[PDB]
Amino acid sequence: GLFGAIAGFIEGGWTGMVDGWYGYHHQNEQGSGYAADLKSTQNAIDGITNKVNSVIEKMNTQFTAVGKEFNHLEKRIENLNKKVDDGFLDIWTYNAELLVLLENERTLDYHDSNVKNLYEKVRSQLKNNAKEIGNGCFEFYHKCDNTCMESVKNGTYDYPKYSEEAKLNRE
Amino acid sequence: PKVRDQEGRMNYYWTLVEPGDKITFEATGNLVVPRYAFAMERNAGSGIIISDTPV
Ligand SMILES: *[C@@H]1O[C@H](CO)[C@@H](O)[C@H](O)[C@H]1NC(C)=O
Repeated sequence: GLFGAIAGFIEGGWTGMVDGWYGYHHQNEQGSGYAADLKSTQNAIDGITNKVNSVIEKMNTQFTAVGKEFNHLEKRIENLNKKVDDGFLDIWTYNAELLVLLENERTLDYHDSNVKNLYEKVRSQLKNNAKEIGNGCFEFYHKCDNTCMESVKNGTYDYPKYSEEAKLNRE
Repeated sequence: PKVRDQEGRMNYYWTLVEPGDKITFEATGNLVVPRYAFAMERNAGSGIIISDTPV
């Protein structure tokens, strides 16, 4: 996309991660599995929910009847009424078509942005204790147990703690 | 020209009467006098639907 993460440097998506839209997949000595990041998932949910409502509910109409009846000696104002009805039809069709075209692009970029930013929050924590092996994965230069995993996701990874071990494994 | 076997014609007319007003008919012939009127009160403007769709 624009941010180049979805269908970009992260090739595909995970049918296994069912907790949310964005998350992690880890494996270490004591197991493996998926886990969604709810902080970014909820923000996207709260944001997309507000976006659909803003398109639906900023449309408010009043009671009106479109049916006007004109006899055979009123063809002029009957064609005028047709020009009004056909005029509103052309506008509301072009607006709705272009709106859904444009905002579908924006929404797919918004999900691309969230994956990119979620990736940078992890990269800027594991500065050189982990290896950017590409494909949106990090290989740690140290043993990272399930306690350590839950801290990278939480955003509280202790760099000075594991910097000692990762220095020597880099060789 | 004959329309439903009638060489003649008959125009129809209508008008509204305000609450507390009078209407006067007067003719020496050719008047189709009213028999039933309608005490009405028209609410917001609506339309008319023409369709074979059932109710
Ligand atoms: C997660 O981050 C919060 C931030 O205040 C911190 O208090 C907490 O100790 C961290 N770890 C866990 C397991 O929640």
